[PDB]
Amino acid sequence: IGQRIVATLPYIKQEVPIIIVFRALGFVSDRDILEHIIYDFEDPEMMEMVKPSLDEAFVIQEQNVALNFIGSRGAKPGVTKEKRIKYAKEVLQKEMLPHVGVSDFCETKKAYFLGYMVHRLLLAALGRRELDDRDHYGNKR
Amino acid sequence: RKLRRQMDIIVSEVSMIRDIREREIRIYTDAGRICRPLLIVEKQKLLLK
Amino acid sequence: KNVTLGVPRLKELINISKKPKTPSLTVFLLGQSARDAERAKDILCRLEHTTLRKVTANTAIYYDPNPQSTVVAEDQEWVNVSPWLLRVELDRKHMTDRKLTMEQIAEKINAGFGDDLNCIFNDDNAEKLVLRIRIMNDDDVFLRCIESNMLTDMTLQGIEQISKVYMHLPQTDNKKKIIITEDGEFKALQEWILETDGVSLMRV
Amino acid sequence: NNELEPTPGNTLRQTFENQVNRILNDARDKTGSSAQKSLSEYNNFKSMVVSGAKGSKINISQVIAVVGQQNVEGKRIPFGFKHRTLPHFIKDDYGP
Amino acid sequence: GFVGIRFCQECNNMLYPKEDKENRILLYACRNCDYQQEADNSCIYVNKITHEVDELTQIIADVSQDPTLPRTEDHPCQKCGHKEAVFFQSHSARAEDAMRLYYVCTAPHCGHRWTE
Amino acid sequence: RAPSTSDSVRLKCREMLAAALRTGDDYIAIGADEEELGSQIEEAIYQEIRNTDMKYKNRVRSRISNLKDAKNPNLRKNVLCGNIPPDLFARMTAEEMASDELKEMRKNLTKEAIREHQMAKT
Ligand SMILES: [Zn+2]
Ligand SMILES: [Zn+2]
Repeated sequence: IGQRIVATLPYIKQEVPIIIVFRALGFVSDRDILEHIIYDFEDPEMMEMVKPSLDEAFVIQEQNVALNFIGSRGAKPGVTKEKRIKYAKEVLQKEMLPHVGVSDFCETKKAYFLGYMVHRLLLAALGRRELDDRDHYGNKR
Repeated sequence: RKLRRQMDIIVSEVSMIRDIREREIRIYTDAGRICRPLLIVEKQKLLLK
Repeated sequence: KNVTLGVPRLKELINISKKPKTPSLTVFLLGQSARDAERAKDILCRLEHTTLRKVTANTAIYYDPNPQSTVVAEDQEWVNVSPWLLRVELDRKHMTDRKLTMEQIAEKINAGFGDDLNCIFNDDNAEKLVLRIRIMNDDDVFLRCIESNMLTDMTLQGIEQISKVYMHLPQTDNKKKIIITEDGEFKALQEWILETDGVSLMRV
Repeated sequence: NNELEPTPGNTLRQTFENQVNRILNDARDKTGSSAQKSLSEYNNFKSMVVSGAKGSKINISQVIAVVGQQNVEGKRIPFGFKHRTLPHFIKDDYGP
Repeated sequence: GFVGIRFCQECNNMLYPKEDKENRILLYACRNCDYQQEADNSCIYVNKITHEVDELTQIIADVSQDPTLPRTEDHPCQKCGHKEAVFFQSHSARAEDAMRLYYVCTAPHCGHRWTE
Repeated sequence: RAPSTSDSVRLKCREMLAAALRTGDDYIAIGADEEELGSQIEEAIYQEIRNTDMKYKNRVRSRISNLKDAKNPNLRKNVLCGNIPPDLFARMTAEEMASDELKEMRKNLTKEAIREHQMAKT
């Protein structure tokens, strides 16, 4: 098995697996997530690599349970399910990815950006795209 | 590229990078990038005359 | 190859580190095997670590319920006499390099996994060497779990911690064998020696 | 053209680099030896080298014959850019 | 050749395999609903240890219109007969022993690629 | 010179080996008592092993596969023609001798190649 894709959210004391993050955005459906991540369903080696960190996440399906799962690990976790849900929702809408947009709703593009990150990670893993160089000043300001 | 070389809407500071191995096009307009001027070759001659 | 000489080696020697950067062993062959590389590579294979993943070419799991159905063309099942198997084919060249044979690979698998699994092996004569492994007594994924937990760490042949072994003829006279002749000269000799990449020093 | 037999114990890239480095080192050594043979008895580099006061024959070779091959971490110049060492070169060039 | 992926039609979910303990027929079932389907592949999971897979699948024909790539006239195109075609190596990792060049015809709307 | 036995598994192996000898029409061309030969090989294997365990069954299966394989009918030819004694074929080991010339050649060349593949150290 092994090879589980996870995330390290800001102001969250513990890492969380990815599919819980996607469902926290409200993507309860499963085909939507893989559409966001995999842009072509014809290469089996690419698509099989998400199964490890997809079978790890079948307990959580609804949005509220995902938000509570996130909030249980917050910097100041709530004492009520409403507190956990609102805290996790606020930290996702504000702290996570301000550059894509902090408008009233940005899930339609935040999900695509997370999918792009995961797709890049899988591309690096499969060897279809070499790693980035820290010394290259195209990557510096 | 043509609009930047005419310098009408895209200022000369903007850099357009197109990747071909992966179909991406990247555009940067932020501060801090380091750039130097260079001559332009059209086919095999110079635009400098 | 790499030996990491210089100041880092001095630090490793001064600060006695339970793990160095590049531990290795120089092995001298005792008998006539030190002279013919053919009878030294067998020792090399007896030394180097070899798991199942080193020899496997392709692997696949099928749901063939009827044993005589044989979803793939394999006449061996009929003469040999869970509804799913685990067909494993082995690369021929790697299989021969270790001077190994499937009849004992199956015995290793059976000894490792008890009676939970039953392995059927193709004969050496056939061009394609295959292994039909069937569990007999949530088991759909159990084959995947075991194969991911036996292919990597099986230890078909050799000893652990020895990543690779180099057969080498020394050029300098320091490692060359020295024997005083009958009339009294020194007459340095050249014999095969080996350089591992791990440390056992006891099984070796 | 895939007509390169891998050297015992070496990958294809490793043996390719081995032949390349061997050829380049042979060229450097031969040119240096020719330069040493060319020097006169009144030359000052030769006088200060043979006495061991300063310098060595490699310095004479680099001043006269050829500087040689540069390396970082014991290998030739790495592909700092994408599949090339400088913008003035062309992708996947392993020439001297 | 490979194991495909089938999606549940009701709730848009992965279809897990499920052997029929009575009919001895492999079937695909969801988990969020009592959905069943007939499995025709007769395969579950394959794995190629060698991983020596051809890379022509992802060789985009857009590579031809690139100015920083070599151009040669030694191996012309087979069909259109164009005399010039760019070439490049694996351009990817995992290559145990790869020095061959994957050619692409430098012709508009040709896309002819081959390995030598 | 095959003493008949009473063990059912032994006779099953004998008849399977005999039917294996029926492949390739070599027995028809020669005209020999292949059943007697099968009994002799089974008895020789039993003498070598002194048991009826996994080794018995896998050795019999290996011999059957070697005999009935059509890629090397020469071994069947020269075992039914009396070129090789039955006992030596019984004590035959693996494939290094009961093989065609092409497989022996490819094994030899891969053995020679692994020399260089395992030298290293410049
Ligand atoms: Zn469903
Ligand atoms: Zn063309």
